[PDB]
Order: sequence, then C-alpha cells, then structure tokens
Amino acid sequence: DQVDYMDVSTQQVVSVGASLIPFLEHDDANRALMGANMQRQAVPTLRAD
Amino acid sequence: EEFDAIKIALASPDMIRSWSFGEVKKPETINYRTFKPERDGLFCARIFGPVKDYECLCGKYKRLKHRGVICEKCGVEVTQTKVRRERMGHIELASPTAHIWFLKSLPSRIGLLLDMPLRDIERVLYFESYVVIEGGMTNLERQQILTEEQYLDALEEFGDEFDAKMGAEAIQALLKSMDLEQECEQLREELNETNSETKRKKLTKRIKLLEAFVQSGNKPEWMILTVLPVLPPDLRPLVPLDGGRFATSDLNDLYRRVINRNNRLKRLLDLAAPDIIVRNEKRMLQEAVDALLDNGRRGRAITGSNKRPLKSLADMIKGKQGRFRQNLLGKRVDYSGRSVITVGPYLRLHQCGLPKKMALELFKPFIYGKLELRGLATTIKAAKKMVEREEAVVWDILDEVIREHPVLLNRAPTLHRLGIQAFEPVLIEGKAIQLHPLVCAAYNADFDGDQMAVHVPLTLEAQLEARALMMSTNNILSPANGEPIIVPSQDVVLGLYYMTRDCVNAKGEGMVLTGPKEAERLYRSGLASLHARVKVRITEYEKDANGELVAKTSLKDTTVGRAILWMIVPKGLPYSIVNQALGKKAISKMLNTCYRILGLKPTVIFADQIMYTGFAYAARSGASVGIDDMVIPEKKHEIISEAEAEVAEIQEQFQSGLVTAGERYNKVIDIWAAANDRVSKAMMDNLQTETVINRDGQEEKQVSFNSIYMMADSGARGSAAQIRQLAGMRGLMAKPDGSIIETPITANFREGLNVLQYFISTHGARKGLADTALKTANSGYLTRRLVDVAQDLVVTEDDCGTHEGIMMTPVIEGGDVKEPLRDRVLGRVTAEDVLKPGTADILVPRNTLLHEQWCDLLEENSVDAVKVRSVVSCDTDFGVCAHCYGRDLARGHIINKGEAIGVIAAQSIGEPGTQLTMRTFHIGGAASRAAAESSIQVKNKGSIKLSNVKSVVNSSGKLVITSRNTELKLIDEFGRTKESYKVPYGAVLAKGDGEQVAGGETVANWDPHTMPVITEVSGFVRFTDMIDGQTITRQTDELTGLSSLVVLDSAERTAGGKDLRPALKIVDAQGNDVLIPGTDMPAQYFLPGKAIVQLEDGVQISSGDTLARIPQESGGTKDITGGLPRVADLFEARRPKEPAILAEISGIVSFGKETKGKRRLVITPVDGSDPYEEMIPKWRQLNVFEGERVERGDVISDGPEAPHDILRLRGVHAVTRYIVNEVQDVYRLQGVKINDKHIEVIVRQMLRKATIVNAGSSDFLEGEQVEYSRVKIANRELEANGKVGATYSRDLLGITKASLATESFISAASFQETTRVLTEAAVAGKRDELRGLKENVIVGRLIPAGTGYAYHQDRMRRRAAG
DNA sequence: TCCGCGTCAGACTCGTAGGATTATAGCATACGTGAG
DNA sequence: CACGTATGCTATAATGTGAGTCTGACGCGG
Ligand SMILES: Nc1ccn([C@@H]2O[C@H](COP(=O)(O)OP(=O)(O)OP(=O)(O)O)[C@@H](O)[C@H]2O)c(=O)n1
Ligand SMILES: [Mg+2]
Ligand SMILES: [Zn+2]
Repeated sequence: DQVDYMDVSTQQVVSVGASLIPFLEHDDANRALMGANMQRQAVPTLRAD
Repeated sequence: EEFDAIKIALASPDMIRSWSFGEVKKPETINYRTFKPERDGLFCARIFGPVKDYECLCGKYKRLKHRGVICEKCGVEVTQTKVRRERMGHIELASPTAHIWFLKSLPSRIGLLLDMPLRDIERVLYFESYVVIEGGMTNLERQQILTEEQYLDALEEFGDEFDAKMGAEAIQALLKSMDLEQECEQLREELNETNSETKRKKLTKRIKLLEAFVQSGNKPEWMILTVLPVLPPDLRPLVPLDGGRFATSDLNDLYRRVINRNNRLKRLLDLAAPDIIVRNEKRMLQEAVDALLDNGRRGRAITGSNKRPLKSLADMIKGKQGRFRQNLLGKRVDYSGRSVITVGPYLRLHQCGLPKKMALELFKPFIYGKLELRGLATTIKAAKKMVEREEAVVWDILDEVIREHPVLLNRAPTLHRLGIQAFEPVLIEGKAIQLHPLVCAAYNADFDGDQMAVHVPLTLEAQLEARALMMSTNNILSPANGEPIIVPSQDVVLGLYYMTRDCVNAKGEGMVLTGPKEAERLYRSGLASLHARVKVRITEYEKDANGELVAKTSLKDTTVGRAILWMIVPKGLPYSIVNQALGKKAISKMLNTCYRILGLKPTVIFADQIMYTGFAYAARSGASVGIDDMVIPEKKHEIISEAEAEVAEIQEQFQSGLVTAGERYNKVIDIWAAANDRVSKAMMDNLQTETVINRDGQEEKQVSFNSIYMMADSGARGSAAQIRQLAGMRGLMAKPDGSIIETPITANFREGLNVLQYFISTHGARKGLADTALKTANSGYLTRRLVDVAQDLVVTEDDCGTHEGIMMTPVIEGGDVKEPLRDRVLGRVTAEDVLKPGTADILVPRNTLLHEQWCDLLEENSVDAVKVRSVVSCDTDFGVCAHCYGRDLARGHIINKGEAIGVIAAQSIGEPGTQLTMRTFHIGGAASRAAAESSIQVKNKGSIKLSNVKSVVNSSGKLVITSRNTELKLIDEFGRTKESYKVPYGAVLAKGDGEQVAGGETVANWDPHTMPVITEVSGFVRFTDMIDGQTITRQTDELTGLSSLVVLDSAERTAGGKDLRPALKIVDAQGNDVLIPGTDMPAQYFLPGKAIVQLEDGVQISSGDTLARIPQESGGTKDITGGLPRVADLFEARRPKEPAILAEISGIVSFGKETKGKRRLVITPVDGSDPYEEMIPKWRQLNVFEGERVERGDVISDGPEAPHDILRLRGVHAVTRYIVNEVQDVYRLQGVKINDKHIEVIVRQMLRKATIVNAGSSDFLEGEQVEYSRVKIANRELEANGKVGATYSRDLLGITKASLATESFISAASFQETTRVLTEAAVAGKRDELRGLKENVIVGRLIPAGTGYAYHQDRMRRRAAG
C-alpha cells in the first residue's frame, strides 16, 4: 500500500556502453568501467562479426 | 672555462651596461617586406649580431674569410649567428623603476632595509603620496608620508630646508642616503638596552641583513633599476611558421610595452608636459617593467591574445615547468626509443628482445663505424644509403655491434632505482620489446599495453656502468628491504606448485625409484603421477666448515614431482627445500638461500632453470577457471538472515533511546564485519579441503585441487580477500570519505549483484580509481621532497671510529612478534663488545658486520637489546661512514664508499607509498577492516606483567585501569618478554600484577566504542559550570522522563560559556570535596566535546565507575590514503594541537600559581637555582603528583609528543627512534618492509642545522643558525688551540625547510620557492661551490658520487696544488 | 594572536585543433635614400 | 626623379571610467 512507483527497466541505472556488457551482474564495477571504456576503442575488422 | 664556483649578486646600473652591446631605442622588430632586423630595434643586427653566419645585413661581406669585420655601411659584425643567443642589450629608463622581486617578494628587502612598511612604499611608487627623505629641521624627520595636502602645508611654512619626493626617485634617494654602518651600530645599541623577546629576532634579522649587505658589497640603490637589460634575440625568437605566418615569444610583447612607454616618457619630458600626465606615464612604465620581470606578482597579470597572461622572464625560471625542472634536472635524450612490451619467457634473466628496426636506428653511428672499418662503405653518406636500403650485409654488421652491448630499459614511473635496468639485447623480428618475466616485479610491468623507453649507453665507461652496476642479474635485491625482487610468478609458480603438490595414491603410490632420473622416466612413460607418494634415494650436498661440499645419501618420502625438481636444484641445498609443495613465497626463499650459500652465477643459472621447468610444466598440467570453481557455502543464507534480523533489532532500538549515530554505526559495522569473516571462513573450509577422495580402500580428507583454491593457496594471484567477493560475500564497502556504508553487499560476483548492490558498489570502486589518479600526486610530492633533502648524503669514509649508536630491541607488538631483533639488526655494524649473560668472556666483537651466521648465534643466546652503530650518530662531516650505515641491502655486503645513500633512502621510502596508492585501490572495492578490539585473550600460559599502570579497585572486585599508557606483557619461565598487549584506559582486568594465567584465558575486557571517564574517588557527583544551553544540552524522555546531558564543546558553544570548563566534581555526603588519595588535588573530571552523561546530578558514585561516555567514532579505513599524511607530518615535524609536556630540567618540584584551574607547574631544580615555570590547561591531567626528583624529559601529560621537544630534552637517538617507529607503524600496517636505516638517513638530514649560543673565534654571537658539521670543525680546532668556547644546540628541520636551508642556492632554487631563494642569495652575494649532486647535474658535470667519487676526490686534491 | 597573503601539489606516452578577433579616413607636404 | 616612408591637418558641439567567482593545506607577518 506504501509503494507509489517502480523502476521501468532493469537497465535504466546503466548507460549505453555498459548495457552492452552481458554478465555485468557478475563483474566488479571497476573492471566493468574499463570494459565499457575499451569497447569504445574497438577498431572494426574487415569482416564485421 | 672550467670553473670552481658560481656567485649571485645585485646588478649595478653600470654592470648591466657592461653586458649590453647597445641601447634598443625602438620597438621595431623586423621589416614586413625584407624580413630582416630593423635599425635599433629588438632584433637589431647592429646590437645582437648577424642573422646569417659571417655575413653582414646589407650583404657586403660574405664567407668565413671575413672575421670580426664590422661592416661600416650597416654596422653589423661578420661573426657566427650563434652570437645572437649570447649578446645582450639594454634600455635607458627615463624614470627609475623598482625591481618587483626586491619589493614584493616576502619578506621584501627594500622594506626590511628601510624599516618601512610595504604599503607606505607603494603609496610612494604609484604617486599617491610624498615621502620625506631628509629634513635638518626635526619638524619632519625621515620616511614620514605626506598626502597631496600634507605636502602643500610644510612647503609654504618650512620648504626648501626639508626634502620630500614621490615615486621611485624618492625611494632610490632614501636608499642612497641610508648609511648601513651607522644603522648597524644604532640597532646593536637598542638590543643592549632593552631586548624584548619577539622584536629581538626582527632586530637581529635586520642586523644580519645590514651586515650581509655590506659584506656582499651590494648597494641598496641598485634595487631600483636605472638601466634595464635586454635578453638576446634567439632566446626570444621570431620565427616563420610553414604557413608563411610568424610566431614569437611573449617577452617581445613585454619588451615592446616597456620601450613604447619609456620613449613616450622621454617625449613628455622634452615637451614639458603637466605633472599629472608625467605621473601616469611613470606609473605605466613601472607597470610595464614589473610585467616584464614577473607578471602576476604586481596584481592583475597582463593578458595577451587569447586572454592567457604573457609569460614573463621569471616565469621561464620559476615554475616546475621553468628551466630547472624541465630542461636541466631532466631532458629529452638522443639514442632513445620506446615501444609496447610483451613477454620473453625464452629469455635468460640478463636479456631482452629488441625489435630489428628499432635497434637498426639506435646503433646508427656504431654501424657507420664498423662499415668503414670493413671497407664495405666508402663514406658515411654511402653507409646511410646502405642502411636506408636495409641491405642483407647490414643486418649481419648490426648483429655484430649489438653483441655484448648493454641497453637500458626504463618504465614510467621510475619510483626506485630498479625502474632502470640494463640488459644484453637480442635482435627480434617484430615491433614489440620482449621483457623477462622475473624483472616485471621491479618495473611493475604487466603486459596489457605498457610501454618502455630504450637508451643506449655510448661510452666504454657507460657500457661498463650498465653491465656492472645496472645489469638485471646484478640488481637482484631491493634497495629498501634485504628481500629479493627478482623471483618467478604466475605460470612459473603454477607449474612448480602443480609438480610439488601431492595427491592421494594416484598412479604408482608407494613405489621405490633410484634417484630423480627414474622418477622422471616413470612420469614421462606414464606409469606415475606428479603428486604420488614414492620412496626415493636423493643425494644432497651440504657445505662443511671449509669450502668443501660433503655428500649425503638418504631415503626420504616425497612425490615423483619433487624428486624431478631436485634435478634443477644445485648441489649445496637441502632436499627439504623442494620437499614441501612450492609456492611463490617458498621459491623466493629458495633463490635467496641459494644466493647466500652458493653465490651469484649458480643462482643465475638456477633462476633460469626454475623459469623453464615452471612454464614447461605449467602447460603440461592444464589449470582452468570454471564458474563452478567459486563454490558458495551452503550456510551463507542462515548466517546472513541471522546477521540481518540482528542489525534490524538495533535499528528499532535506535528510535527507543540507547544509541547515537556513532554508537549504532560502530555496532552495525561490527555485526557485518564478523558476519563477513564467518561466511568467508565457511567458504574456505568448504573449499580449501572438503575433498572426499577414497584412499586405497576407504575415504580420506585431503586438500582440494579446486582451481581457484590452488591459485589462492599457492600465492599465484588472487588472495582470500578477492575470493571472498567471488564465492563468499562481497562485504561492507567504504565511501570516498573513508566512512563505511551501513548496508553491506550480501551478494557475490558468482551470484550476481542486483541493481541496488551494484550501484552501492560503485561508490567504493570510483573512490578507489580517483585515489590512484590523485593520491599518487601527494605520494610523489613526498618522494621528491625526500630526494631533495637527502641528495648530498654520500658514503665518504670507511670508519669514523665511533662507539656511539642506538639500542635496538625486538619489535614484539600484538602477541606474535611483529619484527624479530635478528632481522632488525641483520646487516648492521655491532657497537660495544656485547657478550652473554655471564660477564667473564666476550661473545661478540666490536666493529663487525652482523652476518646471517652472527645473527643465528644471537638467537641461541636470545639477546634482547643491542647498541648498533647508526647513520644518525656517525661523526663523519659532509657524509657518512660505511660502518655506521652497514650492509648495502641491495648488494648483500658492506656498502661501497661513494654510493649515494640519501637518494636510495628517499626513493625507498617514497616508492611503497606511490605504489600502494594505485595498487590496493583499483584492485579492491570494499573495506575488510575488523574493529572488535574488546578483550585481550592470552595465547600462551604465563604471569601478567603490567608496566606503566595506575588503576583503582572497583566494588565488583575488579582492577579498573585509569592509566593512559598501559603495557601488559607475558613473561615465560626464564623471564623473557614474548607477548605484549596494549591495555587501554577504562579497562577491566581479570587478574592483577604478577598473577599466573593459563593458555586461552581472557585477562582484560574493555568496550571499544566509548572511552569512559572513570573516577578514582567515591562520593556524590556535583555539576560544576555545567549550565544548560551555555555549555551542555538537555534531552528528555516519556512517561517518567529520563533526561540525558551532552557536553557541547566550544564548537557549538555560546560566547557566554566559552571561558567555563564543564566538569563532574566529586563531593561527599556533607557536600565537601573528596581528595584524590594522598594529594592536595580535589577530584574533578573535565568533560570534553559531546561527553554523553546519563546519570543526573546528586547520584552517589562508588569508585572505579563510568561517569561519562565520550563517543569514539572510528570512521577510518585501513588504507595508505590516511597513513601517508601521518608519514608526511612526522618527516616535516608538524607539532600537534596538544603537545605532550615533559620534564625540562632535572630537580625537585612543587606547585605555585593557578588561573582558575590552569596549572602553573613550577620546577625548582636541586643544583640549578633558576626556576622554570609553565602555564598548563586546567583539563589536562598530570601523571606526576608533586615533589619527585624527575630527570630531563620525564612524561608529565597524556597526549602526542612533539619531535622538537624530544630532540631538545632527551636527544638524538630518542627523536630518531620516535620518528622511525611512528612512521614504520603506518607502513607496517600496509605490509610494507623498509629498513630503519633509510628513515635514519633522512632524520640525519633533518638534524643538519644547529643554533649557537655565545661566541668562539669565528662570527657566532647569539643565535646564528649554522650547520652541525661546520660548528664541530670549529670546535675541534678551538679545543686544541683554546679561544672562546661555543655552546651549541641541534635544531630539527622538517624536510621542506631543511632542503631550503642547504648552503647550495642552486639546490634550493631547483627545489622550490625559486624567486625568493635567488633574491636572498643575490642580496647576500652568496657563492655556490657546487658540492651537491643536483648542483652538478644542473651544470651537466660528473656527480660527486658512485663512479664520479673517484674523479671528484681527485679534483679536491688538485685544489691543494695545481 | 587573528586573518589577508602567498607558496605549495607524481612520471612518462602518444592523437589533436584553430589562426580567430578587431576596427582605423583620406590626402598633401615633408624626409630620405636609391636607381638610371 | 621616382619611390618609400612620415609627419600633417580636418574648426557645429562633444569634457567622469567600468570580469568571473568555488580547492585545501600550511607557514609567516601585521
Ligand atoms: N594513471 C596511472 C595508471 C597506471 N600507472 C602505473 O601502471 C601500473 C599498471 O597499471 P594498470 O595496468 O592499469 O594496473 P594493474 O594493477 O596492472 O591492473 P590490470 O592491468 O589488471 O587492470 C600501475 O600500478 C602504476 O604503477 C600509473 O603510474 N598511473
Ligand atoms: Mg599495464
Ligand atoms: Zn654591410
């Protein structure tokens, strides 16, 4: 009866970059930060897989 | 050129003219069309020199034939263009201009000289007001300011016979008229008559200034500039960019400002302009010169084009970025390269993979050279083209040059000396540098993209210094601790662990082999496992009394695996070394053992062998990291629901009334901290063993071969702390403030945090990451302060022949001996023939290096205390003796004379801080502290020994302690100290002094949260000065109404209560004061900030009761963030807010005066008739009572001691040991091993200077501060010859000031505060003879240390003749 | 002793970008040096 | 003598200005 509202998605806390990390739930926040940071450094290959 | 010293002094107007080669009259730079220098402009060729080599401007004389031929037509000398970087010019200023550095730089020289405040001088300079220069009529005296209206009054009445002027002309006249001699005598006469304490300093300082001014031969007028020097053109260049545009220095904009306004001033003087306009122009001229010298000091700096302030002269010297730190104390370097690093597991310890193309380029001159000696290259340009074409024969020549040629590898940051190492290079195809694994530790190298600098030592000398001193193989031990830095890790560890570790039966349990060869063949054949018990016959080789090795053959139960590792193990070592399951910790000991028994080459070979076998078996095994590895305890949910309803019950009790925010914070943190340990220990029992393997018939228990458990137990990678977060519970995380979040993370990484647990994790994570970026800065700033202070310290002598040293006892704190005496005195020169108990035969000699063998003898006899020779007590002037220092911990033998000890000390103290900043922070998330410091339980039976303790017996029957410093010890039978235990104040002891307790008994219980105020006397309780709202606060309850009192401190307190000390006073039934047993003191206990008293006034107390609970919020987290500021505070000698009081002079004391409650402790010694009287706070309670014969430095108050007071009363070894222990407390809390001798070096540098009383035969008089070495030199010649004896007193300097107090001004300038250092040196006319290292590095010379010590000592003896 | 002032704050790496911003009067005599 | 560079004078009256703020710490001097 006290509850007024609820989170729309489980994703809303996280940004775009971090949303692309699969098992984020099992990853330390520091390592996850650098992961989201290195995805931005990824050079596209000849065959996009 | 080769010179002896450098001196700095004020520039005379005429001196400035000497350097100048002409007056630049015009702002003209160059001609827009012919981009050549304009007439008498800023780039004038007529003044600074020719633009092109041996060519005049108008072009009449060309070629090297024309030499010094000044062209008559244009007026340009035919010399090299180089001259335009060296020739200076000048500017004729219309008005005299004050030099900002002597005006604004604090304290200031012009102000201190005239004894005239800055404000007065400035009013004069900006032409607001006149100043009197001299009036024969005392009507107006000297230096008296007159406003515009004040000047009109005296001008009519007296006029003429009184001289008062405005602007820099006035101040220059005032400086010219001032007689340095006469004022010196007048000031000496003032000090003779009435020397007031604080103004004696200031008068003595102006006397020192006047004396120093006359001795320097500087003239005060010269502080005001009449001629202004101009920097040579090439040092403020106008060059064309590719785009056709030009680019120029900001000095050109500032010079043009000055010239325009100066020339306009000449004009307005020629034109006889009205005075208001002349004044404005003189203001603007001084503004422009002050902007040119030091922009930003004179207020708002002049912004150029972007808005950024123009970079002025001083700005190019001053900043870190100036010229000292950037271009002179370090530079960019030829024959330098870099690239990504990658592993070279195939390499030997002394080798590194160097890319082909990289090495081709670095050794270009060496190739050119061999190419011409083989006659393959006709000349250098053909050799260059052969290299450009990269011809096949060139590769073969390059291979020949690199052979036996060492290359330096460097990694940023270079924290300690092993951050540079030499290797023999191995040419490799590919662009990445290959690094040997075992040195990755010293570089802190991990291959996820780190890069390294390569440097080529060119000279034969540099090659030899690289191969002998800097080689990887030769730098095995660290400069800080004696432990080795080079050691196998990761795979090399995993492989050897897999080999040694044993399993149940397996293939071929209980088999008999004939040596390790049979074992290996069996394992390779596939009939035996590596972890299977098998009886083998190994033949170990043990060293005898001489150099001969004795051979011993015996049967010992072992695994196959360990037998095969024995094959790698050199003869001399015991088989017991390989017989355990090996981890990284055991392998490090293995290589150290081998080094000290067998020597360097065998350990080198053995190290390589360990690496090869380790990696080869690492791939043979096949360890993996599965998700099933991290097994969660079945009993987590129970522990957590229990812990969770518990914390819930305390939160509900919070609204009730037994709880402050601090108390509940402590209680919740304690509950979760114990829960975390519980779940972790559940996981580790369930994981570490919980291996049900059926032995040969029935079931057995043995260690688990779970992958993550093996990784943790071997010490290969993760610790138990990390695996807690994986498989157990993540725990309580700590905010960026350091205060810990009340809600812990119940989950682990295998379980998956949920959105809320992950979000809560973020705080700790990011504070960790921000910590690495930000704190490494203050860490690094401490490294640099330390280095500057201990640069000069070098081993100068072999033996000073001193007996003096500091008594080192074993660090036995917290039951388990923290640091053994043997290790603490391992590698030190023993002082004073210290034998065994029975004094009738010497056991140990005097000057003898404490080797591991001597140390092992010490342990059989169980010596507790040893006077050892230390750096601090060494007599050597201008350095320290090899014996006072002891072993070079990095070499493993006696230190070499000439070694730069100070640098190594500063680096080794600095490194751990800087490394522990980034390291613990990125790696951990949460804080795993454990606060449950309630009960002391004793581990081994013995009798209770209480030293320093004053306790009162309470009505319970129990001994309740009321001492501040209390040390419970555990004595055995023989009577040695083995366990220690710091009992606090407010403690209940189970048993009293000298009583027997059994193993596992609790001997004292105390509350950790709340330090109670415990009363000695019994009676009724009285509220003194405890006015509600003024000093305390009142808070009331329901139904009946329980009020509770909280003592508001002066922070929250009103102006009314400020002077009142609030205190619970003990009165009896009559309502008279109860006395404290045996003294005239009435009982009264002064309550500090927020002392929460429950029980309201008039309540009968018994003795030994808790009056008041002051809350003790310990929001501290266990990290270096909080430790390092304490380290910096000790090194810089930062006096605390409440210094500890100590006996000043020995003798017999009674009390005199009191200010309300403030004690005025009166010492009246026995022999020394003069008293010493101290004001003391009322609330600070004394350890001493009344008439006792206390000696110098007996502890009176409770509170932290100032290192100053320790040095000043007890002396050197006292204060040195205080610093060493207080610093080491912090570093030891973080698991950092630094030898005391390094800290001792820096304390020696702290105690460099000494103040002097009285005169000798030199110029001492009252209170000059001179260095200790130099006054000792004087005292040695004085004692032999006689003359006036001089009393001295050593002064402590904290690091920053100690580095600025060095008599080298080049070192002082390079360190910090450069503007101020150069003004004080320039005014003193100081002469730097270049003795220190920084000084010689700046002039680009040989260091007076290491290799350079030989050459440098040869120059010092060339000073005696020729 | 209270409060404006002024000197402090890790080490290397690379990748960079922008020239942007601004307005001035127009014409005759004088001052000075260079080309034919 | 031409070319480049500079100093000259203009006559309605007009005559008083004008960025970014916030670190935290410590050690002297007034
Ligand atoms: N801003 C930084 C980052 C890194 N380093 C140095 O480089 C080392 C390695 O950095 P990094 O590779 O990020 O850390 P590791 O502890 O090796 O962890 P990982 O590579 O697994 O992330 C740091 O410990 C530190 O000595 C530094 O001085 N300054
Ligand atoms: Mg790295
Ligand atoms: Zn010429």
